[PDB]
This record gives sequence, structure tokens and C-alpha cells, in this order.
Amino acid sequence: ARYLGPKLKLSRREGTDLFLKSGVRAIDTKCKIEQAPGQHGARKPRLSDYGVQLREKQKVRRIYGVLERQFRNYYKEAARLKGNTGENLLALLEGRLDNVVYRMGFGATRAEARQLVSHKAIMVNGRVVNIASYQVSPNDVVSIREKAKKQSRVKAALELAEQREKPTWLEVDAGKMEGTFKRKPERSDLSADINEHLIVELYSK
Amino acid sequence: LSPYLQEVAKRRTFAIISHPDAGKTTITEKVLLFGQAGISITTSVMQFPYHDCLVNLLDTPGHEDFSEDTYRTLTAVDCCLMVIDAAKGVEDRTRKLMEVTRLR
Amino acid sequence: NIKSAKKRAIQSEKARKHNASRRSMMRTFIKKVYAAIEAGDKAAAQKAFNEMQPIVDRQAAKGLIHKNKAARHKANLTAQINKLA
Amino acid sequence: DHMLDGLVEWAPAPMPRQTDTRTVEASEDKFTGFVFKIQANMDPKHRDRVAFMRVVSGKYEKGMKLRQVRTAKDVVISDALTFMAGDRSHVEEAYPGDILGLHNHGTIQIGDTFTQGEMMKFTGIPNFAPELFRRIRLKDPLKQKQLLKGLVQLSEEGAVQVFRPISNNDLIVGAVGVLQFDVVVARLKSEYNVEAVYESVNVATARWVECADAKKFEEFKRKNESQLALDGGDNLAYIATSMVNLRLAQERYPDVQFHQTR
Amino acid sequence: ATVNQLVRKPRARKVAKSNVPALEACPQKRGVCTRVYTTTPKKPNSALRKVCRVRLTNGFEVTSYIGGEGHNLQEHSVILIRGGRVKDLPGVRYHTVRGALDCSGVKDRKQARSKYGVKRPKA
Amino acid sequence: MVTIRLARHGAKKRPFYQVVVADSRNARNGRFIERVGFFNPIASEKEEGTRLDLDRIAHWVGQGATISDRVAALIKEVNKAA
RNA sequence: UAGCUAGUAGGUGGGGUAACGGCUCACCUAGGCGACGAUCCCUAGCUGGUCUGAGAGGAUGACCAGCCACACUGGAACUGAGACACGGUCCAGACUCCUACGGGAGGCAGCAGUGGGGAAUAUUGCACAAUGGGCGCAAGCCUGAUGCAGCCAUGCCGCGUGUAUGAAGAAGGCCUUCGGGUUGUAAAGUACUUUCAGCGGGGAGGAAGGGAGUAAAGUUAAUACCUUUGCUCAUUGACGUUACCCGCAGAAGAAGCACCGGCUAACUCCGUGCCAGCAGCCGCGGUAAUACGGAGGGUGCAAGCGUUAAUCGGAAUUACUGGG
Repeated sequence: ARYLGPKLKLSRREGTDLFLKSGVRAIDTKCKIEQAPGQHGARKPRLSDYGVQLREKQKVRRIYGVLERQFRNYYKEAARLKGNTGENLLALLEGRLDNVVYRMGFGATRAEARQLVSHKAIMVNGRVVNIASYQVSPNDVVSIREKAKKQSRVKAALELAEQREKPTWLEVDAGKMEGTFKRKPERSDLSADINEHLIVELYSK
Repeated sequence: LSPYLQEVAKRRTFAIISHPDAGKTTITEKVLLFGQAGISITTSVMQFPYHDCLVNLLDTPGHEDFSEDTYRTLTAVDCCLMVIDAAKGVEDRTRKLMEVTRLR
Repeated sequence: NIKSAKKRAIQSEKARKHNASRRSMMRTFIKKVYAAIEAGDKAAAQKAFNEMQPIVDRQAAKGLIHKNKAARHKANLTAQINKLA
Repeated sequence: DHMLDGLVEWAPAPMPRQTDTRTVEASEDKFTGFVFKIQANMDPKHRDRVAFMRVVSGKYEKGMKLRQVRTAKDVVISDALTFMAGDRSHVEEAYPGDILGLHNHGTIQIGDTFTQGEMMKFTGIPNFAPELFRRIRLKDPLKQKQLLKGLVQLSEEGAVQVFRPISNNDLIVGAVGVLQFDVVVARLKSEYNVEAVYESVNVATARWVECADAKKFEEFKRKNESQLALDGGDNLAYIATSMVNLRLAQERYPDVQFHQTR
Repeated sequence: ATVNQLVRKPRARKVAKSNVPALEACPQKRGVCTRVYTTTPKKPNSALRKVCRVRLTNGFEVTSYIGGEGHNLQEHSVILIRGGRVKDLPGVRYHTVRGALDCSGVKDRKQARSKYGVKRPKA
Repeated sequence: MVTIRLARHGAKKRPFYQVVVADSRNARNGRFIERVGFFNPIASEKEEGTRLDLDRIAHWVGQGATISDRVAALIKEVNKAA
């Protein structure tokens, strides 16, 4: 299910920083970004329409860590909702539990947040959840149980939370590690760069 | 004097072991008469409709290439019936069977 | 087939004479009245109808006749014996 | 006719038999009927393969629930055949000191012990090491499945242990004796129709069965991947073509929780 | 047009026949597989294509193409037959399954080993 | 003979009974006249545990429906003064 | 497949069915069906529904459910409210088995399971704990329906197979213009954590009922018997070594499959040389192959991945929507 491989090769493959190597350290420049995705990365591709659709889809997926059948299930869930499909799809991607744990700063990278959810540490509404694909309902409270609280791995990785944008739609206590979930995020608030329209194009055909 | 042990005493075991071409089949077929009930490739068990007790039988193929049945089913049977012909006499089959039966 | 509930077989054998024999004698009385229809004697027809009426009502009572067959017999046979008379 | 009086007068009560703890007498409970042979059965429409037992201790029950000790499972067995005058008679219980016949489907091997909770073993299985005769090469090659099933049915027995190499042909019939005409005659049954006439093919010495402990036999599988062979009962011996290869196998040091299966 | 003729005679959909006459839509078949020989192909190929005339077990006489490099077939060795045309031989519309019955897999293959029946290299 | 009885719907190890009026010769999940209410035996204390419309049940009592033991226990669960 | 029908079409009367009824017999007439497909042949259980399709449509109807038909084949009757009858009867036929050969026994298109077929499909398992059915006032009995257990990645869904840091940008492989690049934060090292497996302990819920005793109200002459409701006690689990929770240890046991000319996502080197071979279509290989095989690298999917077989869409290439 999980990739568990070259998480920094994917950032060179898409060109943009996928935040898979976020970490305690800052922007690395240790892998020759944008100029070497692989062995023949010096070639300039033709880069057609289906090409940019597939690159955008795999970019959003390797940001969010979602497999293809699972993301197709998210698209099928977002297609039957109201409003528009493009905002609803990114809202369902943000509604994952490991993404909420990542936005709280409880862990440096996304796989660390997925491991923190999976190892019976992340607890929402008094009920411990192991599945990282937990659809977070509005008006919930997420925290860490006392037997797994602050064994330093949440601690220094919380300092990275002092360097992030710290978005509006969720609030962290940062004294007892008790987060608080709020209303659904607007499209003009989440990362301002990814394109949902190419994903709609690829899953519409 | 419970009848359970009194008919435990009425259950006995004789299999049969012998030389090749000795007559296992004929004597078992004729003990079938006595209770109103290549060569040698099977094993047969006869319980019995016998009058006094109910003594079981257990046949075995008698050869050297055969009879690896009887190395583990002479352990099953308490007693032992030997059948020896006079033209054959005491041969290596009988010596192997006595090497089996002296261990128990 | 070997079954503990084979008793309903031979007991139905115990049925298939006796009740049917009653049905037998029932219809012979009915046929007797038809003999009167072939005789032309209205008094003998009335006597045969009075002879067959309580036994066919008793056979309608005992579950053999479903009280509409025997009603049909009484109806059309009464129609015949008062058309003849 | 004079033998019967001697059979009555001379033979004693059935003796106790040795376990790992002590001898179990013929007055106790916890039925000690382990399986002796899995005999080469005559097949009317089914196999059941056989179960001869040692029920000397304990009087039978019709709805008794046996316990497989080597797999440690509570197995409910209500069907038990009595051998009245050779014919496999009806479902009957008896008095202890008799030998049954049960209905097994690839579950119980030779010597699998039975109690009602005494989880111990006997001192049996005097079975030997085979002498590898030739092959199976599938004359009239239609419908392989009668030998891929029905000889595996014979592979659990003490006489026959079928060896499957990786190359999916040339399957070795195990014999401990010399006369393999038994299986050749047994190939003419209701579920046996392939002939497989014999010739001379040299495979030398018995395939010493060995299944080592974890984390260590994986590289032993990997380094000689063309030199493995599946066995009757999903085993891998080594492969036996010569004594020198067995000396190299002993030089390779396969530390093992050893069980002979023979 | 002329809808009254469509009232008289209903509009009939064309029933296209299957490319493989496989006796009521089965994936694979098993046959006797005789007559192993090489065949010169149709026009733009010029090869020596190993083929086999497979007497199937339902009575049909199909001819399947033998893929791979090397085989052990001689008038015998019952195998499995799968569908799919070859576009190489006029009359051959089937393939042989390797990793199936008596024909073993292709020796020393590494890539594309789901096809041609080759197992994973264990060493 | 009509009767009011449970139907045993749901998933594996997840029972969900359907109290329903049906003939005795029909199957458990078979043909029924009409459904009235439901029962969930694994329903812990939450927003809804058991719905049961007593009007149609009284109408079928007025027709001659035989009430089983579980349905009579649910009638004694839905009490008139409690 | 253009004529079909002689109990055929209608009527009167008798009989018969729980009941109208040529359902069945006696008499009279020549009608009756049919080009808006009668009679004949092939195929097919029907439907709610399933898949696909914007819709109209197309195939299917396997699992859930309703009806019909069948119980080795055919025919026939009795019981009853209901059968012209799966585990009821008889006869006729075929195939097995026993016989003391005079005569009998059998019908898994039940649950299991076997032979044969085929590419292809399971265990001769536990229990009435719960529901339902049958009988009994009730307690209790049966239930291969059912509630489950075992196998199969057959389909869907979820989790894991580590995470953070880590340049000498190490070793090995591949390419090269032999400068160097790629594999590659990948691996080694350090610091944490343990989902799921292994082991050791607690532990719900599916459980309502039923039995004994007591009290009250009805009933009755009756504080006796019986019905009903509180209330006291002993309790009823195959699943089950249950779901779930806690503790021990150690990254420790857990990643493969297809493709890389275009369609359609991704590049080189070596080996042959219209040969070996690939291919869903156009298509390549004739000694410089981005197509064959091998290596490296990448791409895609993930406990699944490719191929084959079938349906729909694209196919407005069956056009009623929507063609000439």
C-alpha cells in the first residue's frame, strides 16, 4: 500500500517540492532539483495534454499519499456531492486524518504522521483511530493519548510547525498537544498551486 | 467384578506372521469357518462372531520387500502366531521376525 | 424408502378400501335412482330418493363429500324426479 | 480346529503399552488409538484411506469426540467401522481391545497419537528409509490429475512416498521394497487409469528428509534453486543423486529441529 | 427514414461472430496438440513460425501458434490453448500457454515472465 | 396461520431483526404481507434502538395473528404506561 | 414455415370438478384461427432486478426475493383443506447390490463427499446458543433451513511491509566526449516507534426466554387448581485460544506484476541479424534495433499485476431520439 521508497526522487520527478522531505532541516538543495529526475533527465519532453494530466494527478497523489483506486473512490465520492467536484475532491483529500495530523505539526513529514496515526497514538473524540483515511467530521478535537504523549518525536517536529503557514481552518493548543478541527477549507487557502482541473479532465474521460 | 473388565479379559490379539508361501490366507479363511462367519497384497482384520471370547486378527503381506506393515503392527498385537513349513524351515524371514519379536 | 413415518402409507391402505367402499355403496344407491329414471315409476323414484338422501347427507357429513357434490346430486335428481312426476 | 482352545487358554489380557511418561493399562480411560497403517485401499467410490487403532484402553461411545494430539484439535468423530468377517460393517460400538476403521481425508499420518488430554507420545514408528526406484512419465498423457491426486493419496503410506521435482515431469515413486508391481496393479482402479511402464533410470540413495529452522534454510533454498524437490506432504529433502552430494550437504551445516517422517 | 417499413420489419442489429469459435465463450481450451512443424508466414514477415495442429477435446481442429524460444513437443504432450489471433498466419487464431501443462516454460528468461510461464529467479 | 415474527436480516455477526407479519408456511426471509417496525439486538444506548408501531399490531391481533415469544417480549418492552 | 384444425368452433341435454368450463359423453350446424404472422422448426424458466449507457436503448437475470415446472424416465391412483406428491404407493423400462437364487433393495437436480466432464469451483466440521418451521398445555424433541467454523486474493474495502536524520555525494552495476553523470537519502551509520503477525492476561454484545420460590389482582363455594404482573435464587454461547483493551521482545516476520516507436505514462547499452523473435491496430528486425533477448534506468498498478473469454459505451458503423 505505502510507497516506502525514494521520497525525494518524486520531488525531482515532478519538479515542484512535494513536501515528502520536509523534516527538521530546511530546503535542502542536496539532490540537484529540477535538472535531474533520473538518468536521462536532461531531455526535454514533448509534454502533451495527457502528459500534464498524468503528471498533475501523480503530483497531487504523491503529495497526499493516496493510491489510484482509493483516489478514484474519492473522485466518485466528490462527484455526487453538491457545489463543484474540484473543491469537493480537495476537501475530501484534506479530510484525511493523517493530513490533519500533518497540518497540526504532529510529525515532520506525512509518513511520520501516518505512522503516528497507525500506532494507536492519535485519538479523536476520545476514540483512537488507526486508519489514516479517517474522514474527519467538522467540529472534532484531535489529541495524543497520555501513554504515547511527548516521547520527543512530537516535540522537535512541532518546531517545524512554528515555521509553517499555520492555516486558519484548524487550531492547535501546543501546550497539551490537543488540536481542534473547524469548518471545511476554502479552495483559495490550500497551497495555492495545485490544479484540480487536470484531475477532472483525466477522470472525466 | 464389573463386566467391563471381565470383557476386557475377553479381547485378545493374534495377528499372523510367517514365511512366504506358508499359508496365512488359508488358515484365516478357515478360522472364518470356525466362528460361523504374485501372492499376498492386502491387510485384513477379522474381529469375530466367536463363542467364548472375541479374539481379533490382523493380516500382513509376508515378504522381505513387503511386510513393513508388520514392523509397526507387531507392536499392536500382544501375542504372536508363527507358521513354519518343513520344506522351507527356519530361514532369514523367520530370523528377521524373531529379531522383531524379541524386542517386546 | 426406509422411514420411521411409513405408518401413513398402510393406514391410507386402511383408508382406500373402507371409505371408498362407502363411496361405492353411495353411488350404487344413486345409480338405483337412475334405474327409476329408466323405469318411469315416479313412486319408486320418490322411494329411491328418500332411500338415498340420508346416506348421501351422511357421506357429505363425514368429509368424503364436500357438501356441494351431494347438493348437486340432490338438485338435479330432484329436478328429474319432479319433471317426470 | 484345536487351535481355538489354545487361543482361549494361553493368551493373557492385552498388555499395557509404553508412552513417554509410563505404561497405560487396559483399565483406564483416554482412548489410545493411534493410526498404524494408511493401507493401499480398494476404492468403490471413495477412499477414507483407513484407520487401524489401539483402543485397548476404554470402552467406545457412539458420540465420542477424539483429540488430535499432534495438531491439538478437538475432532468430533461419530462414524467408526467394525470389521465383522472382513466386510466393513455398520456404525457400531464395541468393547475395548478392538481395532476400528475411520474416514480420513488427508489429515492423519502414521502414528498420530490420540488421548482425551494426555498430550504425550508413544514409542512407535519403526518405518525405514526407502530405495529410490525409477519414475512417472505419463503414458497416454491425457488427464494427469488422477496421478496428481491419487498417488499423493498413496504418498502418505509407509510403502509409497511420492517425490515431485521442480521441472514438473519425471515424478519419482518412493518404494522401500523392490517390487513396485503393487502400484502398477493399483493403477487400474476406478480413479486410476494411467499405465507408466518402467525402465531403468538411476537416482541413488533415499532422499534424506530434513526441514531446518527459520531464517537459515532460505539461503539454503536460494543457492541451489535447481536442486530442490517437493515431497509427499510438502517437504524438501535435499536431492539424492550420490553420497558426495550428501557429504556436501553435511558440510553446509543445516541446523535442524529434526523429524524423520519415515 | 420511412418509419412504416420499420413498423412492418423491425430494425435488426447485426450479430457479429466471435473471432475465436471457443464453444460458448470460454477463456482457455485443452487439446491433443499434434503436428508440430514450422510455417512460412503471410506476406510482410518471412520467418519460420513453429505451429501445432491442436485436436481439441470438444472435437474442433484448431491450429495454435507456439511462442517462445525452444519447446519439447513431439506429436504428444497435451497443453493449454488460449485465444487471440496472431496476424501472421492465415488460419491461426490461438496461442499456447507456457507454465501450463506438459510444455515447460522458456529457459533463461528474466523480463516479461508472467507471460511464457517463467518463475521468478530464485538465486 | 398468520403470525408476527422476526426475520433475521443483517450482516455476518451483525444481526438486525425485522418484526413482520407473515404466514407460517412462508420462509423466514420469504414472502410477507407487510412490515411493521424493527428490532436491533446489538443496539446500545443511542438515538434510536427500537421502533414499533402498535396500531397495525393491534389490527393484526384483531384479525387473529399469533404472537411469538420475542414479539410479545417487545410488546412488554414498549409498555402502555411506561 | 402459408395454410392449420374433426372434440375442431358453437348450441341443447346427461355426467364430472371445492367451482364456470367440449372438463367428459349423445344429438344438430359448419364453423374457428390467420399476413396487426395461424400451424411447423430452433432456442429459452419468467420477473423485480444486474452491468453498461446523459437519455433512449443493448446483453443478462448467477447470488437476494415472488411465481411456475421437476425429483433416474413415463404413466396412474389413495390420504387430506391443500400432492395427482424430493427423503409416500403401484406398474413398465434402464443401471447397480444381495440371495439359501424362491425373491427383494436403491434413486444426493439435499447438506457433505467420490468417479467422469471441463480452464474452472469447497469440509463426509460444531450446535439448536438466537430466529423460523413441525408436535406437545407446558417442560422438553428434531431441524445439513439457519447461526457459524475451515478452504479459495474469486470480487470490494482498509492496514502494514518503517519513520526522522544521514555525503565520502562510499562499494558494486550501467552510460560516456571517459570531464563526469545515473542508481542515490537509495544503502551503511545514529535516534525513536511498533499498526498487523508471535506470546502472556482481562474481556463485552449477539440472551430474549425457560425452571423453582414469594406477593398481589382475576376465576370459583374456595385463602386449593389455573391465567397474568412485579419481585428472590440457580442459570441457558457452537462461534470462542471471540470483537476489543493491557503488557513482553526486537525494524524485528511481511512487495511484487506489466510496460517503455505512435495510439498511451517512460530512455540508453550489449548479443544476434526478415534469423531468433514481439505484436490489440499501424506495424519492427536485411550487422549502429528508443519494438526481439539480456543489463541498467524509468513509468504505471499494488497484495495484487498482465493475458484470455463475455456485455455495453465510444459505434450517429442498424440512425425512434440519431444515416442515406
